[PDB]
Amino acid sequence: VRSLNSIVAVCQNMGIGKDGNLPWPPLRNEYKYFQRMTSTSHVEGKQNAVIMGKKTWFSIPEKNRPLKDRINIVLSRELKEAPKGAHYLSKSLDDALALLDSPELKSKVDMVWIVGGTAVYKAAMEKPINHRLFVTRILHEFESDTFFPEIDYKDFKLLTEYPGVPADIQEEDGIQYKFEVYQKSV
Ligand SMILES: NC(=S)c1ccc[n+]([C@@H]2O[C@H](COP(=O)([O-])OP(=O)(O)OC[C@H]3O[C@@H](n4cnc5c(N)ncnc54)[C@H](OP(=O)(O)O)[C@@H]3O)[C@@H](O)[C@H]2O)c1
Ligand SMILES: C[C@H](O)[C@H](O)C1=Nc2c(nc(N)[nH]c2=O)NC1
Ligand SMILES: [Ca+2]
Repeated sequence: VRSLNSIVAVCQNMGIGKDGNLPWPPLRNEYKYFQRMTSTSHVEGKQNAVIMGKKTWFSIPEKNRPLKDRINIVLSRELKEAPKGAHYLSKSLDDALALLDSPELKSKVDMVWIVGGTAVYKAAMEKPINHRLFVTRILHEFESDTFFPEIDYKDFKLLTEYPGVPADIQEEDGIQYKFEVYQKSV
């Protein structure tokens, strides 16, 4: 595939989850951002693909599965078949990448988004391919049991601006956050 996109929300301690959920209570606007970025294809007749770990998949309320308007691919070394509602199951990122290139998919897919968790982000980060990381930095700390892997600031250059991404510090529910885009060129 040409390039990857990863999206995540992190707090000050780099936590991304706690007890099978997000460490903070609901933020409406941040959520809509994720929906908008992951769902928006720039080609008619094509849809985006989202890739995610098993834990992540099960974290989404069942009635909300699969994420509407995207091809959901779950990764698992243990499952035998895609969980009820997922489009495809893959045993590794590589496998997932190959499937995407498959003829049946290739023409059906616009963008590939990596939606975590940890191991998923890590794996994608290490692929020597063009990659854009969309980070929402929540400017507070919350107790977390799961964390975002360390990004190589030598590879991933923070962009100072990106089309459609608000620049300023945002606030909602008394919480401040900022959007940042990092880009790796291969
Ligand atoms: N802040 C944001 S935006 C965000 C985004 C995603 C998740 N979360 C949170 O983080 C937690 C879920 O994340 P996590 O890191 O614990 O779990 P996940 O990555 O979602 O799930 C882990 C499992 O997925 C499979 N897997 C993961 N990476 C794999 C790979 N490269 N190849 C094959 N299978 C792989 C394995 O399943 P098997 O054991 O079956 O092999 C592994 O046990 C929840 O609290 C969720 O809310 C937060
Ligand atoms: C995909 C699943 O809902 C998951 O927890 C994710 N949540 C978010 C995300 N990305 C952002 N920006 N915000 C979220 O709430 N990526 C993944
Ligand atoms: Ca396991």
